[PDB]
Amino acid sequence: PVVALCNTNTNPELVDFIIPANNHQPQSTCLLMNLLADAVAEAKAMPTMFAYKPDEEIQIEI
Amino acid sequence: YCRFCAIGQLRIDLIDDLEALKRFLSPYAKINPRRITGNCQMHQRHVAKALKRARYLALVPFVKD
Amino acid sequence: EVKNDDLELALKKFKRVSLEIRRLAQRHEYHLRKGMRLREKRKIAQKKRRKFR
Amino acid sequence: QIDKNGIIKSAQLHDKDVGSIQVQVSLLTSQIKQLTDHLLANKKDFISKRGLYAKVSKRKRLLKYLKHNDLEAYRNLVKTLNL
Amino acid sequence: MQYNIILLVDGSLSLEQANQVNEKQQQTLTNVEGLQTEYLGLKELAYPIKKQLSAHYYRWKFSGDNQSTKDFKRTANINKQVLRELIINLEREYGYLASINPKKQQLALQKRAKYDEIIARENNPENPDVPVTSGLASTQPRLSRTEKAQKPKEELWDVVQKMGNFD
Amino acid sequence: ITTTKPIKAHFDPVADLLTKINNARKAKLMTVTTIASKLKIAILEILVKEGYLANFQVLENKSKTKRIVTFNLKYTQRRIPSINGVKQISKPGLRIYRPFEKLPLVLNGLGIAIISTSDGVMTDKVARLKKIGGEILAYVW
RNA sequence: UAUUAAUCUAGAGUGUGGUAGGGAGUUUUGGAAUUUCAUGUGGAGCGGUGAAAUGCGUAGAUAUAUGAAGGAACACCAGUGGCGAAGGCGAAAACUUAGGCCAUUACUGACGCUUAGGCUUGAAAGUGUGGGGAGCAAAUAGGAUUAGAUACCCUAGUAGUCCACACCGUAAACGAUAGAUACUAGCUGUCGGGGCGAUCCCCUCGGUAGUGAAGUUAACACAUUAAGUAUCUCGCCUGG
Repeated sequence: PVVALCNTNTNPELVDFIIPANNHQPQSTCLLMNLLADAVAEAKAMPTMFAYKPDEEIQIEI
Repeated sequence: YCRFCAIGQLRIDLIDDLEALKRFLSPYAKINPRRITGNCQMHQRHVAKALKRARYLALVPFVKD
Repeated sequence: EVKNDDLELALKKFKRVSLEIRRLAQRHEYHLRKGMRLREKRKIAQKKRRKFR
Repeated sequence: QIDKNGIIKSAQLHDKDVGSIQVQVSLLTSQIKQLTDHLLANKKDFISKRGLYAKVSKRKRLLKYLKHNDLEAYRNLVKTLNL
Repeated sequence: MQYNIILLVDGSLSLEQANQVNEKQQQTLTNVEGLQTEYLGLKELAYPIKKQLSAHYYRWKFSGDNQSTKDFKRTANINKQVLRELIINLEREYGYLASINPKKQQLALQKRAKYDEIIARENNPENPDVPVTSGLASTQPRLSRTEKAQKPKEELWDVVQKMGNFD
Repeated sequence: ITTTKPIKAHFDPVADLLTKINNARKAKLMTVTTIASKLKIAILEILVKEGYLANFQVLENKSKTKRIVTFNLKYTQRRIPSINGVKQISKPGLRIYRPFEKLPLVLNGLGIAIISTSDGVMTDKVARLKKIGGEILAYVW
């Protein structure tokens, strides 16, 4: 299998696990990537960073 | 932009707006393309017919070079 | 033609309008049929649309 | 001109029916009378002849439908002779 | 129906003779005379008509029967004192219904919108803002009544797990 | 409920309802509306009470002029249609009948069919049980 | 299912209101333009070709100002335009009129699809009667092309090329999709009506266009104007 950050208009039949969130814009992609990294980071006995911290994420573009 | 799609004068003849017809008239007594009239079909055919009307009545020259 | 009052701007206008006149003349020295007429009419329409689109 | 407003009120069975069969056949025969003169005037207006063929075919269909379903289908013959 | 008639005069003659010949042409009408008397002064033609350069243009509009037109056609052409013969009944696309004409506000909106009075106003057409009337009533309502009782089912998306038990 | 749009019978009851079944099976939809008819009522109820599609309702307008029926098809969370193919052997101009001895089976282990002999709708198994032959509606699988 | 008596409107038409379109014919004209004939200007060339020839040319050619005569087609708006059963329909009208479209909350009630037979038109050419031959140009001739010029260009020129009567019915008369009732992903551009309501867009009923799912077709490719799944009626295919 494989999981996909499913942007709308994509084929759902190819994908097996659907993540319906924006990915063309970076402001959502950064948060989603950080969340999935935190989800996978528990395997190392290394504590998570986000999803439990009240501090807001960073975003810088120009 | 079209002068005639926005006001809705609903009738075209020689004494509705003759100076508008002159503005629509070319410098060489012709008819301007779609890029000037600002519309596609119906006010355009109206003004073309009216310019022909005045042409037959000799309100604007057939040719003027 | 008219409007010859500038050394070169009027010249540019004159040459452009004369090129238009020549193109309008190009369809008036040979024989053609109605279907052929519709053919170059559609071709010119498509070419101008590609010029603008 | 056919003057529909003047002929609608002359073949009716009620005071509100406007789509009855009798008013339909009256309209059809009025069109026949008008367009016969029109075609005998203009002998090359063939689209008009096709349209007249269409209305006469429709009138024949209506007459057949009446003569099939309803016995009372010959009031319009005694006033305007047909067939 | 109503008609629109344009009439011409020969040469640069006086105005009284023009009115007289206009009146003479008017009596040609078969049964109905609802003439309107006005003229466009004097305008110089851009090209000669027969041999002249200027003439008087007169206008008429009456409401009568359609037979009042052919007589003018064989009379005006016979009269050598006319130069043009425009005769239009009504058949250019026209509207007079009293539900569309009361819309001249556009013009009232137009000039003020485009008139330049302050250096701060910046406007350009072809701009969408979608003013809302809050109600259209164009929905074609059709209600129904149920006559049998059965139970429907809810639907979700086809979420598939590839055996989910590799452990 | 209150679809607020008109529907009409297309050409003929049997093929009219089979067209909507075709639409259901190919478009992978849920609810399809159509007009009502006693034959369609009977076939829908015999088809649903044997467990082959979802439920359906019969509806009527404000005035006693028109009766319509909508129908739903059984589906699964796995998104699998319950119908694989429908085909009518009888068609306008071809009304073929069978006797009891020659009753056409329908891929015996799988298929379902309706035979209108004399009493509305009877499925193939009860048709054999009563030993009566009639007019075969269509094959569904 | 037939057969049947009465039925009820959504099928289907008719009325009402709005709206659109080079739809058809008839009758009047207008322009620029070509050709020709004239009145003045001028003197050796003018008209054609990968290069040259036929032809015209002091009985002032060409060019050039004006006039006069006349036959055909209606530049310009004319577009991814609109109607038309098909072909087609573009200068201006008046007339008789033809079919739509949209809300049809009105009217009647199955009258609706097809229809081999029978009729209505029919791109062009040609045929037989009147105008005209202004331009055009099959055929014929003359001059060059190559062994060859009945064709390839130039000069004229034969009827026809239009308007009226009677024909003849063939077109690659093409969307190479017979004609109607259903439904089905979307997306974009574009014409009309309704309300909305400056143009700008929001929807609905519709037609005209591309893009492109499943699905289909051998493939190309088709798709909300099916070649998809259905169904109905007339025709055609059984090898050149």
